Amino acid sequence: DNGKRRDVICETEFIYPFGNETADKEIEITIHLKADRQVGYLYTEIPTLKYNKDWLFLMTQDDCMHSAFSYTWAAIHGKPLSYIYYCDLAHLQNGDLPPDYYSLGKTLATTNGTGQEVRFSFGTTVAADDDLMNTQTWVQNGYTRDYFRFYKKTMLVWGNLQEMMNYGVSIAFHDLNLPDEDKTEDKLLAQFPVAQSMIREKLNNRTCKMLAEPNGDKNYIKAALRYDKIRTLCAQSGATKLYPFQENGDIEQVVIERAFYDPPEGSGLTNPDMIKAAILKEMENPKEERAAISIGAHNTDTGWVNFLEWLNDTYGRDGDDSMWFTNQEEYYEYYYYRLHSKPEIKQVNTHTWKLTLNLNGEDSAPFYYPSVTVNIFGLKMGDIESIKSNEDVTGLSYGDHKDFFMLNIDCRKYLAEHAENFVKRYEANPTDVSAKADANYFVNMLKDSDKKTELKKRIE
Ligand SMILES: [Zn+2]
Repeated sequence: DNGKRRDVICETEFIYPFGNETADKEIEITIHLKADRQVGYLYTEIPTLKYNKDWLFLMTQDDCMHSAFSYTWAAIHGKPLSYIYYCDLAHLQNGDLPPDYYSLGKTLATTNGTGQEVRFSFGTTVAADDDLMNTQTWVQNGYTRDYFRFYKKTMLVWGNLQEMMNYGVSIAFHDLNLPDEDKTEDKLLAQFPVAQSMIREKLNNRTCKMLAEPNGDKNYIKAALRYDKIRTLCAQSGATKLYPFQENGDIEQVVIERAFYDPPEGSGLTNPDMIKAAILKEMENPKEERAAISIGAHNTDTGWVNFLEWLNDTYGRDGDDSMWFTNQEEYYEYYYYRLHSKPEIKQVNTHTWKLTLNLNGEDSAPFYYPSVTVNIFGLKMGDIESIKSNEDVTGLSYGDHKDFFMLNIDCRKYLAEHAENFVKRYEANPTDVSAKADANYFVNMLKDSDKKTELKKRIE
C-alpha cells in the first residue's frame, strides 16, 4: 500500500567500504609514443591544486544539520529540492516529495581539466554520540493533509549521512555529547574515541580525522591534539590562514582558519552575500597570493542553493572552471601527497616512458581521497599512441593543459565496485533520471577497462 503511513529508519543500500581502503598505493603508468613523436626528455610535478585549479574553496557545514542533506548535498547532486521543507533519504527513495519541490536541472560541479565532471565537495560535522541521529522518518506518499513529515529535524539522521558518504562528502567532529560541566580537556579527550566508534559502526568503518571547533571552545582543540586520529582541524581564531601557493610546512594537526562571513546586524545581507564579496576581492590578486576561501556554514537554505549555483556558473563547469571546491579532508590529503610523494618518469625504450609515484597516507587511518594530478612537461596528447596503468589505478583521465600534459589519477581501491552499485541502483529504479545520471557520473570516473565497458552498456 503506497498511501499508508510508515515510520522508518532511513537506510541506503550500499556504502563505500571505507574500512577496506588500502593505505598504500603504487602508481605505474606506461606511456607509449607515436613513431615520429619520440621526445628527448620529460619531467613531472604534482601541481599546487588538484586538476591544475587556480584557487581553493573549502566548505564545512557545522551542527550536523538536516539542511546539509536537504539543501547542500541535494543541490550539488541534482536531487529534488524544496524552498521551505527538509527531505530525508527515504522521501527521495519513495518519491514522497514536499508540495513545493523543484530541481535546478543540473548538478553543481567543476571539471577535472580532462573532460570529466567533478561535483562540488564539502564536509559536515557529525553528532555521532547523540541519539537524535536515530530519529525515524515519516513517509506517506500522496498524503497532503499536512506536511509535518518534511519539517526540519534537530540534526541529520544516520541514513542521510550514510548516503552522503557515497558522494565523497567528508565528516568532522564538533560538539561531543557530554554535560557542559564535563567539557574539560581530559573528558573531551576520552569522549573522542566513543564518538569515533559510532562513526565507524555507522559509516562502514570510515575513521573521522577532522575537528571543526565548536562554540569558540579551545578545550576542543587542546583535547583533539591529544587524540592522534585527528589530523586536521579548523577554527575561526587561533588558526593558520591557508595560502595554498605559499604554504610550505607540515600541516599535520594544524588548525586551518575558516570564516562564517556573518553579515552586519540589520544590514539585510546574507552569509552568501558576504562570501561572494570576499571571493570577488580575493580574485583580484594573482593566484599565488590568494588565500583559500575557507568557509563554515550553519543552516543552508534557498539563498545557499542559489549561491552554490552562482559558483558553478562563475568559477565552475559553467564558468571559468578555475576553482577547486572541496572539503578540508580531501585537501589535507592532497597537500600531504604533494609534500611526500615524488613522481618520477623514466624512459624504458625509445618510444616508451614509465611514470611512477607512491601515494602513502598517514599511519592513523587510510586516507580516503587517494587521487592526484600529475603534470608531464615535454609531452602532448598528440604524441601519445597509448597509455596503460597498473591495478592500483582505478580512475585515469588525461589531456593537454596549457603547454603541458596532465593526468588525473584515482586510486580508490573499490571505485569500480562503487560505480557498479550506482548502476545496480539505476537498474532497480530505471525511471529515475537522477539515478541514471549518477550511474553515468560514477562510471565515467573509471579508467578504460572491460568493467567500464560492461557498466556503460548497462546504462545506455
Ligand atoms: Zn556549532
